[PDB]
Amino acid sequence: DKKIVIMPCKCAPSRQLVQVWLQAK
Amino acid sequence: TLTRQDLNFGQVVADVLCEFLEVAVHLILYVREVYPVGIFQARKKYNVPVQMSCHPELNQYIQDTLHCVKPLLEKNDVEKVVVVILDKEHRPVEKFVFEITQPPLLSISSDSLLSHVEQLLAAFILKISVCDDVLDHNPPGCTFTVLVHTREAATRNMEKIQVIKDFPWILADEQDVHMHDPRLIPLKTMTSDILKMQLYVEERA
Repeated sequence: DKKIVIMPCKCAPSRQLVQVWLQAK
Repeated sequence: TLTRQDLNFGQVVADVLCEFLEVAVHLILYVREVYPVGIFQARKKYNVPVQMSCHPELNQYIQDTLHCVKPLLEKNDVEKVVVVILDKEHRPVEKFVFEITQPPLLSISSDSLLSHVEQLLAAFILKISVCDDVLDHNPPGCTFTVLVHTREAATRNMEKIQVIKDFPWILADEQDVHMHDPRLIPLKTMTSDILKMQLYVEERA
């Protein structure tokens, strides 16, 4: 008997987004 | 008789678990290299080392997610909180499963969570900190998401989109829920008076 399993519709920030932030300082 | 409702109606355990899950998620993201190492700074929690992101939007995303999980824990509507690692094709590669049980009656004979919270939770953190030595290597470019397995019985007359605390959530699809007969790697299990929690990893076979 299945239960509701949910996830956010929105992604976490991408790896590249975070890479740009880090490289910028 | 001591009951789950006696601890502020489930709020104590929900607050302790969301504090823990935040730290555990950050540490997973570090050790599995979901994000570049440079964003993580060394801190302490539960008197043990932890690695926490300083990226504002990542941080806020994780807090926002847990903001939505908190009421579900308070209503005793959570069986699992899962950190799902997805490859560049968006397929699950690995899952960190936090299996949570909150019985209505406190277990009498078990250790007090609240008197021993640091030691008890630290154990999980230490296992995560060294888990790279038992797991396979993820392919390059993975991302993460969070799946919450509820206690609510499903009922096919149901809207995919579910809004919680103003954030849209979705019923999880086959592309995430399904792994091809995964390998299960146990990390840590705890049974305390208030809370039973198991952490294990599912790895794609």
